[PDB]
Amino acid sequence: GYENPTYKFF
Amino acid sequence: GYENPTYKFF
Amino acid sequence: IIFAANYLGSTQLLNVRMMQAQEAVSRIKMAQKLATEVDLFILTQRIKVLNADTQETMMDHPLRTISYIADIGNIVVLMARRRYKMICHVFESEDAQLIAQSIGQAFSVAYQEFLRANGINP
Amino acid sequence: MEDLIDGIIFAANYLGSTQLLSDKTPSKNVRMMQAQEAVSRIKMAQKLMTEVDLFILTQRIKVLNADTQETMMDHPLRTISYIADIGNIVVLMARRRYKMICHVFESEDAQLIAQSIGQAFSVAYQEFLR
Repeated sequence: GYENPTYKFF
Repeated sequence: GYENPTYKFF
Repeated sequence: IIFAANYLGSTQLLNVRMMQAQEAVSRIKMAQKLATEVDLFILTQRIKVLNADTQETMMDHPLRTISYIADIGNIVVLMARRRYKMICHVFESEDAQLIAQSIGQAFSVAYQEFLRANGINP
Repeated sequence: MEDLIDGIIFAANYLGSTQLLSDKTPSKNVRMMQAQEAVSRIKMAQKLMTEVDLFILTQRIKVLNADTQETMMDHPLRTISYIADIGNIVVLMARRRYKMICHVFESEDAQLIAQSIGQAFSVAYQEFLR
C-alpha cells in the first residue's frame, strides 16, 4: 500500500 | 531503473 | 499514463489504513457475488477515471485529496477524501500492481512539487 | 568467453516504442513516471511481439532479430539516458529528435538486463572522468 505524504497537508 | 551519468555532457 | 480496469464498486468511511483497504475489497467482493469497463488517467495533478466506451469522466480526483492506493491481488483500492468523509473506489485490473506503483510515483513527484511550493528544497 | 566489454546477450521481445519531452536530467521518480508512461502507451496499443536478442556492453546497445541476427537497433551508450525494468518489462530511453525515444521490451531477464546496462553506465562514466 502507498500513502500520499501530501494528503495530510490539506 | 538507472540513469546514465555520462549522457549529460553530450 | 493511462491504464484499463473494471469499475467494481465503492465504500465509504467517516496499518489501520491497510486494513481499511482490505475491508473495502471484501465489501465489494460480497457486492459482486450477490448481484463496467473504465480507463485510468494517472498524473501528478490528479487521477481521472473514465467510462471506456463513452469517454465521460466518472470520478476526477485532485491528487492532493487522495491518500491511499493499494494493490490487493488483481484488485485496486483508491482511497480519497470528501465523498474524514472519504470514499474507496475498488477496481479489478490486469495490472493492479503497476497501477498502484504508478500512483505512488505520482505521489512522490507531486510531493516534491509540494515541498518546492512551500519554500522547501526536496 | 564473453564479458560486458565484448558484449553479452539476453532474449527479449520488442513491444514497440514511444516518445516524450523531458528535462535534461530529471529526478529518479519523475524518470520512473516516464518509463511507466511508455509501458502504458505500449499496453493500451496491445489491447486496442516478435523475438529479439539484446546486446549490452560498455560501448553500445544493440537489438538483433532473434532469427536472422540482422541488426535491428544499435545505439551508442552515450545516447542512452535511462533504463528501467518494470516487472518483466524493460524501458530503454534515448536522445535525438528535449524529445526522448523509448523502446520497450518484455523479458524474463529484465532485471538482469537493467543491472547489465547500469554497470555498463558505471564503466563508461568513470572512463570519462579519469
